[PDB]
Amino acid sequence: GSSGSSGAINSRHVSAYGPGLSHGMVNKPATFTIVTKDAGEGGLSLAVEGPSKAEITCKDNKDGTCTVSYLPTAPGDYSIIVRFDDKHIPGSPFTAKITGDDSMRSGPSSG
Repeated sequence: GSSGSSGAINSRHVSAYGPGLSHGMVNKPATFTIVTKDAGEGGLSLAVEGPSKAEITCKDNKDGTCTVSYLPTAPGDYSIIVRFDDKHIPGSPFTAKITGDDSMRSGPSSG
């Protein structure tokens, strides 16, 4: 290279950005984008720890990113744990705010 000297110690980093990360609502798949264009296929992990277990999907953009969507069951602050090669990323777990409220209801009229 020409007077490069651009081999810093920590360069490969991953950050999440999206609506599902900032906040969300019950019974709604929180969709967000994960910056993995630099990280590159490695040992990325995905987990959510909140007031309820919410499944997490994984998509292959085969371009330079990773799409994920989690469907919560209860309102509250969800913790999206995202580790990369046994190393927590700078921003995770991402505390996502989820709103929502349930209530009981009747059915029949005259039995």
